[PDB]
Amino acid sequence: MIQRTPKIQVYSRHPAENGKSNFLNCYVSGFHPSDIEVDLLKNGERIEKVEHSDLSFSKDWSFYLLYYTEFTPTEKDEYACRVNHVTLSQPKIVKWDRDM
Amino acid sequence: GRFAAAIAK
Amino acid sequence: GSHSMRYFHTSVSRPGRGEPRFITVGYVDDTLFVRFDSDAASPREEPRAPWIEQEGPEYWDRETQICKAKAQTDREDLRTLLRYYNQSEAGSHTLQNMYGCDVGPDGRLLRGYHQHAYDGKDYIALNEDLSSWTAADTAAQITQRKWEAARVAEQLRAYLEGECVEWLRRYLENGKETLQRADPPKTHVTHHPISDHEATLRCWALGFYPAEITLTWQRDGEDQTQDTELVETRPAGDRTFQKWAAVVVPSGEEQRYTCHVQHEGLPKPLTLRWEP
Repeated sequence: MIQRTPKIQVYSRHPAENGKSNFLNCYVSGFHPSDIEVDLLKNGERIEKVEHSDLSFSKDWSFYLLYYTEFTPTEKDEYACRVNHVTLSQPKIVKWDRDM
Repeated sequence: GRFAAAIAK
Repeated sequence: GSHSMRYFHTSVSRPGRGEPRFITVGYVDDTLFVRFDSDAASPREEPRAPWIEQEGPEYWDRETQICKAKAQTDREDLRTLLRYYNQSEAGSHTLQNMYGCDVGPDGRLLRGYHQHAYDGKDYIALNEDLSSWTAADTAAQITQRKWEAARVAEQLRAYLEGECVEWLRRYLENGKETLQRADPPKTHVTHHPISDHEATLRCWALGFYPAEITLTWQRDGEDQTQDTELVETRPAGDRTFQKWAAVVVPSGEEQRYTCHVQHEGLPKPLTLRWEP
């Protein structure tokens, strides 16, 4: 059974500005099989009620999903995306960096 | 609008 | 401009956990307009763009019937494919289908598609002729034989050249505010020190639609492809897309590097540099 590990990007809808409401996105793409678990984290803890897109896929058949929630960035609050997939032996945590 | 016929493999 | 309408379908088996989940979505270009999920409480084709909302009850009933029937055909297909590949009933497997049409300005068919994948691998594809098939393996050849006997290609050709393009034309008109608007990228360059010896230059493209874009770095006019980190184009969530390209720049070289951006919403390609 082939497997393709996800590419993961965590980023905002708009360039971050401390204290202004935005959206935190985690885009997972390029993966197979389609089973995947994605959490968004605030200071290491899971954010509740995160929404996600309906499963779709690219020209090369690999899947993609967008997970997203509203957030208001600050200087001190840390955000991240945590992904599990069969290709990963442990969950992968990608930290939000406002410069990426 | 979608293709409407059912086609089995 | 040129445009496309594509329908995507995925069934994923879950033995011992009920029947395979079926999800299908439709797009015009990079705009989602319909979805169906068999795990919804009341599965129905549902609107996802404002311009499809005007379709009347007959549209939604018909489309929902098609989707429900495809979920059932996919479940039969997943059972068949276990046979074809000599597989057990115990594992989860995946069946994918994409079909649709690409048109130019006048709306005539430029290319059609109808293709399938099993467990993430190409299985069978309608060729560009819309009359013959490419089968990936000896299992898919069994499907090919059945579809040749039943003249399936002819049925697909009739839809792809006719109805597919006529729906796309209707949707483009009803959605002309958005589907026929390109939003150009908002572009800038940022600088990120790494050490005393080097820094990253990152060229950003934000807020663009459609998704297609080219973003590259040159140094002294030479493409830096091998040395560029180019992220996959990603959805912002407001219809638009984002992308960036980054290079590691030795101290003092910054003005030798230029970022180049091409997008349909730009009448001419852009060149940008770091501005300290």
